[PDB]
Amino acid sequence: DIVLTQSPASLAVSLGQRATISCRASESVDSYGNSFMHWYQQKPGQPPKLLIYRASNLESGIPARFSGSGSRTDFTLTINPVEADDVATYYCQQSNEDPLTFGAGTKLELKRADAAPTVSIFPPSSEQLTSGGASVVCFLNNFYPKDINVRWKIDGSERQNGVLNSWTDQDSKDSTYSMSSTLTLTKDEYERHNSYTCEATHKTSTSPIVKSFNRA
Amino acid sequence: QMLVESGGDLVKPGGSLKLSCAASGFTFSSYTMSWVRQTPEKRLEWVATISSGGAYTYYPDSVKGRFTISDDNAESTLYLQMSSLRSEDTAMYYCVRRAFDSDVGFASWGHRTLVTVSAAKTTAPSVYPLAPVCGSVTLGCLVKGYFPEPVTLTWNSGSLSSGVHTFPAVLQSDLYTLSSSVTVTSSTWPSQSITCNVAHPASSTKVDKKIEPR
Amino acid sequence: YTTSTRGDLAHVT
Repeated sequence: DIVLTQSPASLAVSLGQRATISCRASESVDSYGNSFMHWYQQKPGQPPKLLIYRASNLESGIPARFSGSGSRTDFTLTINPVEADDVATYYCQQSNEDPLTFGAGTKLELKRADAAPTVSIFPPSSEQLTSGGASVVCFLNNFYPKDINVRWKIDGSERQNGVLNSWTDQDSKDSTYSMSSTLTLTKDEYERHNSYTCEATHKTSTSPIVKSFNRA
Repeated sequence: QMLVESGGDLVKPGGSLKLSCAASGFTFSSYTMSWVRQTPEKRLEWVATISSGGAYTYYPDSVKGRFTISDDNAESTLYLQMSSLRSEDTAMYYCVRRAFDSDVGFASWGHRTLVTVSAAKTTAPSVYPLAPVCGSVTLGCLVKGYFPEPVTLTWNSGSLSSGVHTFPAVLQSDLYTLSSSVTVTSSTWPSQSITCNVAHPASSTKVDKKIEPR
Repeated sequence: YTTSTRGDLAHVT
């Protein structure tokens, strides 16, 4: 089979500058002088969107920012300049040989300005306590970069076990990220202690954003 | 263009499942069609292709002999018969219009239908209202312990789209957990009703938890 | 030709 190897698994570029994504094929994707390589743009919750067909042909409706070039085995997708709504995962695909194969994809993220997280701690729901469980949620909304740190503190202690995290995809408008840290415990252990803390260490501030509550 | 695929469901390994795709707005009979899926790892994989008349069918070796792409040009519907299902078949199946005269790649995709191939049983989710230290106000919703995916979490029936961050479900040993934060103004809550809503199709669950202050 | 003879559109005549 023909394997498609895409350069930059992920690429971070500033708004207003160009991006270059490569796609190398293990075998020629050419036939009859035409290159059967295709480029797609996939945003979260939506199916791939055709940007360029046959290496260099711009699909109608697609802004001129996008352009394609290459032949035989080496291909390139160029976004110039990169706009805020361009954040997505780009895939290359060959249709020269059966079976048709796709590249692993290249996630494009915008180098937006630094922004501190908006931490919000949420104690266990009364309804959840009836089930014998106790999850303390902590939302860290709108921040950049993606790399952040959450350290849970139960009665001053740094609880390491039972933390289920989840990051959202970079927002298409403000170019920020959001994170949810969840410390899951049993109701018995939850009632054993009193103070629950959710600390957020980020590059925007030396002092971590502490958010806690006294159980009552 | 306008491809609505259906039939996605949780099936046991080695089982069978058939997918459908309603094509409307164009002359379906003249177009070559295809099925393309996307694994949980976000990997795009071509599944099958069938000619306008249905005489020519193409399938990758990992799918050939188990999957069968066919179509009904009378009612304009594309089909995908899946048999001897494997764990690797777990993916989002997109109905794609392949071509007419030229190879223009995959120009029109459907919104997809999720097919989950697992031995785990269907478990209904537990929706929990997340009042802040209820006392701009941020609120939250906890959908814990459910299988399989997905769930449709919405705020105020969709009328509340501002400041909503619905986080990706994380798998905690055969059971997913999804969260969502809605950030509104102090004059909007608890003054107005903000209802933490959820819906799980696999279990026929439809829970509406109202965010009540603490 | 805008279609390949080794692909999934080889029937496309």
